[PDB]
Amino acid sequence: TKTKIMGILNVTPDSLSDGGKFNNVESAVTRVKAMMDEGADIIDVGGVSMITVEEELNRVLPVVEAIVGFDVKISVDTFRSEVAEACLKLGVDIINDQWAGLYDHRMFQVVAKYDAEIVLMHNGNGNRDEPVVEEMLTSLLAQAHQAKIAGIPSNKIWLDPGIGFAKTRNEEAEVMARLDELVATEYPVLLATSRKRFTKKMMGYDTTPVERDEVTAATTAYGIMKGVRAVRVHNVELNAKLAKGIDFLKENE
Repeated sequence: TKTKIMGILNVTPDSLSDGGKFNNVESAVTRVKAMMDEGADIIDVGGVSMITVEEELNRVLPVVEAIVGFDVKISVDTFRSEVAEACLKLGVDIINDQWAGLYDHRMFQVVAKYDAEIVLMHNGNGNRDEPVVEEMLTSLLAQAHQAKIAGIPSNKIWLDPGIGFAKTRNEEAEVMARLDELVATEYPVLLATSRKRFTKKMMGYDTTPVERDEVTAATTAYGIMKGVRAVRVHNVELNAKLAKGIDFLKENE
């Protein structure tokens, strides 16, 4: 099958966001249409990183209602089931839980209640009593089973290694060197390395976030060869074209 291209749609300016016309619904719809033309299969709406549930809904719901009708899957970054359920009622397809359901266990029964997909990202404060790869697998496998208990199929339970979260630069290199072990879980893996600090370490020289798109595409091609089923990137066009060629060559084997 095809490697899914998840485009990043930030409603607020961050350090990896490039050109800034943010928090405009008409501009977001124009950007979503541009991402679809560049080859994006999924639109990932940025979310909270201690506001209330009503405040978090006020952040995402204007953009969600305007883009949910398009021919592209909508993914919302939220880890609280009250926010996810209101988004799922509007027709969003994916809930990107950056806590893998550890913050709100009701997330699993809510996502299954709407026959949707969920992304489980490895996160934490950086502390662990075991090596990072074994601790990441142990955490994600347990949370992936919780969604499985709730009734979500395995092909709809996405696993994100969480590059840039709860890991040192050396620990991220250990995870990126052993992506086959996470793909071996038979859950679809979502690689998220776009313009993060790990891609800056791939450069021998200091760089800006935009200057890291080519090495981000390198992680995409490297990830697809390792068996990942989707990538979360800023540059949709560069990765989608590169993913299309790698998908052709990998299935050719």
